[PDB]
Amino acid sequence: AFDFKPFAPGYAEDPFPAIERLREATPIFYWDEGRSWVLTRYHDVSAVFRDERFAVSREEWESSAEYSSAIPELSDMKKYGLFGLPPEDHARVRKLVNPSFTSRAIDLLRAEIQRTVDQLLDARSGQEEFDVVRDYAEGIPMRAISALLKVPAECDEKFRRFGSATARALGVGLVPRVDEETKTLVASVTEGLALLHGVLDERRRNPLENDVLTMLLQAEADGSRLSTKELVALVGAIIAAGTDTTIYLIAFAVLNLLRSPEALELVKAEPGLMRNALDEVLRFENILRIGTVRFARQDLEYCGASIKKGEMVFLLIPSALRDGTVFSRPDVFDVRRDTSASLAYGRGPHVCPGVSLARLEAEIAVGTIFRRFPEMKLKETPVFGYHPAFRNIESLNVILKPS
Ligand code: HEM
Ligand SMILES: C/C1=C/C[C@@H](/C(C)=C/c2csc(C)n2)OC(=O)C[C@H](O)C(C)(C)C(=O)[C@H](C)[C@@H](O)[C@@H](C)CCC1
Repeated sequence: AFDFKPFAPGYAEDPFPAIERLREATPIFYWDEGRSWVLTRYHDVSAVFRDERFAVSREEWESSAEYSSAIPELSDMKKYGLFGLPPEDHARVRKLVNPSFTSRAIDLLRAEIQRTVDQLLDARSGQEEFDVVRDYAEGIPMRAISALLKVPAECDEKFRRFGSATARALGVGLVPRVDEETKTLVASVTEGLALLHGVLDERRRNPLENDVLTMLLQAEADGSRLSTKELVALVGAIIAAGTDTTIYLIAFAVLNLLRSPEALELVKAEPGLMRNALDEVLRFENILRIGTVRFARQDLEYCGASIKKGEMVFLLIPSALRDGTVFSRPDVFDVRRDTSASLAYGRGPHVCPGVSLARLEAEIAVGTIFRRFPEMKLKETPVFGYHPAFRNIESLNVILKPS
């Protein structure tokens, strides 16, 4: 049950020695600063995802009151968003939007994503320094979500800001060390919600064929299928959930291929392996700092612990995914392995709706960059930060065509 310090300097860069220590010594421990139990092993993590004794709604938490008062601008999003809705409401909302996120539906986005990837590399690949985060990955995910929502590129920076702020603001009162000023967070959240109201009112005015937002609006207008608050919360969550995560995937992919020349040469030789490799990036080195949370609906015993009702539980994803009893050679980056058991996109009713979008964006972004600059080399050690949810890479400086 030893030493868990996920905000220590060095942890985001390389958390694996620390959490192997934890995982090898115990399946469960109490994280005093996080005020919650932490589960360290694959099977325990996997099960809790599907186990209905554990809720997602933060309203089940013993500290619900404190959490709901924090960032009142986000109260609606917390009550009516995908995490807060009761299971039958959650199923309903998911049944509605899931069709818009399949591989086939998101395939339409392919040309716009490639165009964005093309102009980012055109506009900045000429200087000495190329920052894979600042100059590349950062400009991609919002373009994608905005194409899916049919929002003009001029609004991209406002929504990205909103997405990233919202993801952090939702941590305030929930997770220990949100690394930003409230007033700044709150302003980006406010402005973003305003922008969103305008996007939605325009779409109701000018509804479109084969369009996610119009479909959601048309469901809201007809007999009870989606409330206005559910709808707004849903679009807001999609923007916030899909912004930073994908930035980190793309960056961690490039990093991990630069670090493993063998893996890269394999993906060069069989471009069809790119999809598996991107899944193995998340498996071998998951972008999450700690993981995700659940809340005990009732007192119960679990892996030798007496968990009380309302107590929070963290699933230590990056640990579970190095669990040697499920993955062979868990500590090797192997782009040929079977990655089916990866929990990186969740399991159960709350399984990530954006998985096909994240994979498409990253295949295009990571594929393109290595095809057009095959001899790319890391110019320096990646700089990591203190995002409360993510092992966030702030910069990843490389040399595209090295002398
Ligand atoms: C590689 C990037 C991504 C990762 C690793 C990821 C991971 C996850 C995970 C693990 C969950 C479940 C969390 C839990 O059960 O507590 C989830 C839920 C979610 N993800 Fe993703 N996601 C990613 C990208 C995206 C994108 C691009 C979108 C765009 C819409 C998205 C939208 C969502 C939403 C809305 C939920 C809530 C689902 C629900 O509660 O029903 N994600 N994601
Ligand atoms: C990868 C990941 C992204 C989901 C995204 C988010 C805010 C989703 C969502 C749906 S409805 C709603 C209000 N939000 O959530 C995030 O990007 C970060 C979370 O907002 C905060 C609350 C900061 C966290 O640390 C949590 C515990 C985070 O690590 C878990 C939830 C991450 C796995 C899911």
